[PDB]
Amino acid sequence: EIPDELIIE
Amino acid sequence: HMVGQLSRGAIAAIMQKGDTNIKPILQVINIRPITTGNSPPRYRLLMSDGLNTLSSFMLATQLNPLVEEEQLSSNCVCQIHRFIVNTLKDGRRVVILMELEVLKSAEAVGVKIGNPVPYNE
Repeated sequence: EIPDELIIE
Repeated sequence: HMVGQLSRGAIAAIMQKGDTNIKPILQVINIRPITTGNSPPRYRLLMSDGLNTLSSFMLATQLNPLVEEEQLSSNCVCQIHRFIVNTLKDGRRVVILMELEVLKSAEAVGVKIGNPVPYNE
């Protein structure tokens, strides 16, 4: 649900 | 009673109480790479405690060999020995798996255990 671009921040 | 092998309620405990002392036993439902640039690959997991699934698990990169050598894969059952929670600016929480042990391989388990439903964060 959390997109890849946000999950690693 | 295969669901008796999983730490039912651990996902709620992590996401509601911030309990990081538990060493819960969870099932991997799916693993996929996260989009990355010029860096080590990163993996995200959909995990189950038997009652809920949660898609916001991320593997510490030190554990990447477990995925790449196919010991940690969909359907396996694993005990989480060390994890941390990180909260994003938007409020959603990520669970970073730092140490885990595979208790039963995907091939020995074979199926998704029980009927877990997505956790409502």
